[PDB]
Formats: sequence, structure tokens, C-alpha cells
Amino acid sequence: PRVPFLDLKAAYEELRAETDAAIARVLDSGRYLLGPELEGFEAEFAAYCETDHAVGVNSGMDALQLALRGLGIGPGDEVIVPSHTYIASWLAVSATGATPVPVEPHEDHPTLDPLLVEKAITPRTRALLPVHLYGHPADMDALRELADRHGLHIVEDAAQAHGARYRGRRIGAGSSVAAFSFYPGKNLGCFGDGGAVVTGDPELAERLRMLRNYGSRQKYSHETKGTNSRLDEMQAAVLRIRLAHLDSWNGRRSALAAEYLSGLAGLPGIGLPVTAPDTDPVWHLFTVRTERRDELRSHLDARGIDTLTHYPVPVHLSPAYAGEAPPEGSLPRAESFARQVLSLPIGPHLERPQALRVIDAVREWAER
Amino acid sequence: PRVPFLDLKAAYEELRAETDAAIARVLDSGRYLLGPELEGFEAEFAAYCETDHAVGVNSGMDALQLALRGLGIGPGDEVIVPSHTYIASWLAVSATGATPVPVEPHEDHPTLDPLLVEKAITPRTRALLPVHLYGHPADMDALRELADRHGLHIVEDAAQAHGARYRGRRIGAGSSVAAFSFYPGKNLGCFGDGGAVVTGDPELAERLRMLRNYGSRQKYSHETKGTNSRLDEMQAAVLRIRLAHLDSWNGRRSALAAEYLSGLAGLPGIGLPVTAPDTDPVWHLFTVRTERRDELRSHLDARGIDTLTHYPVPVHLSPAYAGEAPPEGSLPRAESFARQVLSLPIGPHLERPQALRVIDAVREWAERV
Ligand SMILES: [Cl-]
Ligand SMILES: [Cl-]
Ligand SMILES: [Cl-]
Ligand SMILES: [Cl-]
Ligand code: NA
Repeated sequence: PRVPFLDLKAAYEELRAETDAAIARVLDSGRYLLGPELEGFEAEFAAYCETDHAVGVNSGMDALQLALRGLGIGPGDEVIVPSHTYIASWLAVSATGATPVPVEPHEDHPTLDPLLVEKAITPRTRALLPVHLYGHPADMDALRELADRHGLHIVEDAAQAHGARYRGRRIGAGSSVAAFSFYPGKNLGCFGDGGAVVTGDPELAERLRMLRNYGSRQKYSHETKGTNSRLDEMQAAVLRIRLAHLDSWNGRRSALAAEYLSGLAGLPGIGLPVTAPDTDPVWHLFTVRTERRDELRSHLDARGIDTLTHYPVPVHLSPAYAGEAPPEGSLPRAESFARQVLSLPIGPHLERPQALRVIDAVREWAER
Repeated sequence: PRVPFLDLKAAYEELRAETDAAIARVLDSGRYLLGPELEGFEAEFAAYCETDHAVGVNSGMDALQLALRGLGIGPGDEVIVPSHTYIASWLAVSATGATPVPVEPHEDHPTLDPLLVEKAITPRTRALLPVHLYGHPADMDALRELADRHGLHIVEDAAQAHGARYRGRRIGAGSSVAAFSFYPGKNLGCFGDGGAVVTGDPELAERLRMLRNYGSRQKYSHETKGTNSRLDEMQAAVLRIRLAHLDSWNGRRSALAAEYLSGLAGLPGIGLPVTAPDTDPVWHLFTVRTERRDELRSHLDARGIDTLTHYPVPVHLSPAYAGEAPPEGSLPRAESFARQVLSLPIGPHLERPQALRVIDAVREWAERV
């Protein structure tokens, strides 16, 4: 019996009946798109995030893209993005025609270094795109201070941070503009692709409802250009159930995280995640860093432990960004991260003893 | 009990059991994206379409857009579109960075007029985007010829034409490049958004699989830029079932169509839809034309009949484009269709009697009026 990285089936199994019923409900409704499930989810998700509006879309990527779009970002604009993140973050900027400008993470936290952000700002800069990587919130007060002083917008990539808190407030609260993914493996996931943009701005909320719907807010009418990026009634129905358990599931993750942080303490060659001050991380991913990453991975594999790497290739070095990003060596932080990082099993369906088993193996290796 | 325009619920009911099971299987599989269902559906669909490959995506708009992108179409490029079509057709083009260039349909056929294309070809023209509107195929032979002569690609908008035939061939057959929508209300629909691109080109197929998946064909690798545009396992499973009944269901629409054509014969003010020669329409929509359609619709409503208009505003006149399209009065065909069309209830769940009822009301209005 192996230790799985993240059991999707178990999420279904835990709420089988409720899940089956919601789906059955949608089926019987004869309403599959832009229905009451979506409205209910949005309402519920908005309140959860301590904000006014939730606009369900098709995926975390569109969420980011439509948010930037709705904020008027496009060609000739620069959007500061993190050098250390998942490629989609950059892709969403690219998709709008705007230019992504990478900024290195903090020396101790996998998020955007505020000090380094300021330096990257230019007259073409229009927005900051911090990513609350692995469920860890970036230094929002600092970034906001900067944004205000430079007249920039802030679109948050909260795809790995559902429910997290920064200085006691939910990610996406108030005047925030935050994008989320409901991809099956996310903290809050469904059985297909899904996403959302949360915002406290009524005009932005309106544009998003339009942009995700062929630029229309009335049948047969198309006021602006737009696309097809919606969250199905089926998925939304399921989301409503998961949402009700979100805090509890994240709680489970935190508990597991405490174990790892405690059991992995003081190990040679094992760099542990640092929780930023006044933050409540959601541990979408539990990451460790070591110079002998490949070795540790194999050892874990040998010990029957499933792992993933987030991410083996720094965005700037992916062929997808060939000829457009800084040269290797020019983003050493992202580079070192990519080569040292490993994700340990974590989830709301992973049990204490399983986590302890993982600790045994990492320990053995570190002590090897 | 009114006559519904298109009962989605009935589609579920008719296959309730199998449908239920398909979904249950997926839930239980623990695999929700890029799985067996998608692979199976793709296989089945490509075959159905008489082609080699099917690339399932999120929507018909994405399908169109990804096809164009895959063909290298973009900024600085022009794509000839029909002046009479659903806005998404132009939107797909815009989304790539290219420019949609409208060309009129035939006078009495809701498809791109091959004779007016050439005149719109420019040095930036990279493709033709014919639309098999309402389930009626556009004149493919003439279009390919023209396209071949100009070194242009052809991306067909087949969102309303699943299973139709052109000169005996399925829409999307062989070397075609055709995009479909699986939106709930389409001829082949699911319980959410869904789409697909079919092609006999192995390279384009590979590009599309990548474009729809963040430019990746392997974990951790992103060879090229890409996006997120996938057809869910749940939706794909349902679609395999529906696909199996497609021909059957389309057959029902054809019979109703024949019923309408027959009963609405001899109504001078009511323009009836024309079936081009050598085509096998799938009648996604049964459209009649008449000046005074708003009145007719009123009449039908009163008579308890639901109807729709596809479409009331021609694309060039929507605010989304107006700033960049030809002026009002310069696209008389698109304009005339927009002002005269009316869609009568049609679908695999509409019965002969209900349709008779529709005919009676139409006849009465025409007779009064
Ligand atoms: Cl619907
Ligand atoms: Cl419309
Ligand atoms: Cl999955
Ligand atoms: Cl990756
Ligand atoms: Na979807």
C-alpha cells in the first residue's frame, strides 16, 4: 500500500450521497448553464471570500485572463509576474497581448519579493500578478502599497489558496481581484475544469459576466466582444457541497502540515516551508527543498511514497517562452527552486500515520 | 401546454438510465479530465465524421479559435466570414488576433456565397470560415476550389451541422477542418459547454491536443504556448451515448422539417427554407422568413407556441463590431435575414401533432395577415 499524492476519489467518496444528489438534481432541472446552481455557488463563494461578487468561469486560466482583460490590460502593457510559479500565470498575461515581467521570490517565501517588485515597475506597468503559491499568501500589504503608489492594478492568482487568510482576511476579500481554479486537484475542486474571479468592483463584475458570455448580458445582444468561459450547473452544484467543507478540509491539511514541520525539523539537507507572519496558509502543496532532489524522490518512490514536483522547469526556461524571457542564470532564485523543490503527499484524505510514514522515509534519507 | 422551442429535458429522459450510468461510471473512475471517455468519444466522433482525428475542447468557439491558431492564423491575417451567422463565428477569428472579413450569403440560402468571396480576398487573407448554418451545408466544392486557387485554408463552422452530408459526405469528412459545439441546445449536446475539432491532418491534430492543454503532451513539459480548453470526462461519456442516437434524432428533425415544408406550402408571405441540391441538412433550426416576423411571433406566442429568432441583429451591426464592420445598408442579405427570420419549434422531442399545431397557427396568421 503506497502513499498517494492526492486521492481524488476519496473526495467523492466522502460526500458520495450528497454529490450524487446534487448532480441528479441538476440533471432533472433541464437547466445546465447559467442557472441557479451557478448563482448559488457564486453567492456562496463570494461570501466565503469576504467579498461582493463571484464570477464563475471555465478555468483558473480564463479567470486570470478575463480579470486582466476586464481591467483593460493588453498589448503594450506590462504585468509583473513571479519568476517562480506555474506557467499558466504567465500564459494568462500572454493571452491578453500584454507583456509579463518576471519578479523573483522572497528569500524565505515562495512568493513575489515586494522589494524586487518595485524595481521591475516601469511606465508600461499596469498590474501586479502575485501568486499565493502552494497556499501561501504573498505580502499583500506591501504589494498593495506599491500598487497604489504606482497606480497599478492587482490581480491575484489564488488558484492554490482557496480559504487562506492574510492578516485575518480571506484571500479575495473586499477590494481584491482574485482568480481561482476549481480544477479537480485544487483545494476546492470539481469533476471537470472550473474557475472564478472574485471582486468587490461592481463594474468589473459586470464586464466579467459579459466577457465570459460572448460579451452579452441579454440574449441576442452583444455589447462588447467576448468569449465562452463558463462554469456548468453540474460542476457548480458539486462545488457548493465542497465549499461547505472547505474550511474543514483545509484544517486537515494544516494538521498534516504541522506534523511535517515538526517531524522534518533539523534534518540535514531538508529545507522546510516558512509560514509568513500573520498568514493562514492552506497548504495546497507541502514543499521541501534539497540539493539532492532527484535522489530523495527516488528514495521516496522506493519507499512506496508518491510525489510530484512543482515545478521542475522554471517558466523562463520553458520552450514555451523561448526568445522572450531572461537568460538562464538571470533568475537564480526561480532556477534553484526548480531544481530543489519536491512536493510531499498532503490532502484532506491523507491520514496521520501515512504522513508519519512519509516522515520516516524522508528522515531515513536525510540521515543516509 | 405550450409548444416548447427545444426540450432539453426530454433528451435526458429518453436515455435517462444509460445517461445516469455513464455519469456514475465517471464519478467512480476517479479520472475527470483527459481520460478514457474523452479518448473513446473522440474516436467515435472522428469515425462518425468520416475523418481521422477528433480533438475535444471546451466549446465551439474554442474549437474554431484553436483550429485557426493551429493553422498559424493570427495578427495581420484576415479571415473571410459570412455576414449572416452567429457572432461567435467572427469572435473566434478576433480571438486569434486576425480580422474577420464578411462576405454575404446566398440570397435564399443561409450559407456563404461562393461567388462573392474572391472579391474579398486580399493579401492578408489566410482562410475562409464557411458556416453550415441551421444545419444546411455551404457549397464546399466551390469553396475548396476557390480556397485552393488562393492558397487559403478552410475552417468550417459546423456547430449547427453534426451529421449533415454534403454530396453524400459527412460534414467534417476526410481533409476537412471542422469545428463543432456540444452546447446543450445543439444537435449533439451534453450537460455543459463542450466542443471539438475534427481533421484528417495528423500534425494539426497533434498541435490542437497541445494547444488545448497548456501546450503540453507530457507532464512538466510546455513545448509551446497553449491554453485550457478541454471536454470533461463526464460530458464526453454522455456524448458517446448521444452520438449513438444522432442519426436517429436528426432523422426526427428531418421528418418534422418535411412536415413543415408541406403544411406551410402556398403561403406567399412566408419564405420557406431551401435545401440545396446534393445536401442532407440536419435541421438544427427550422427557419422561415417574413417581413412582419415580430407580429407573427406575437401571434404564435398567443397561440401558446414558443419561437426564437436566429438572429435578430446581423453581426456587423452589433455593438461588439459596429466600429469595425461595414455600415448598415451595405450588407443587404445579412440585414434582410436578420429582419425576417423566425425559427419554428423543432427537435428530436417534438411530435407531429405539436408541429401541426404550429402550422395551423402560422397558416391562420398568414391568412389573417
Ligand atoms: Cl441550459
Ligand atoms: Cl445573437
Ligand atoms: Cl482528473
Ligand atoms: Cl509544469
Ligand atoms: Na468546462
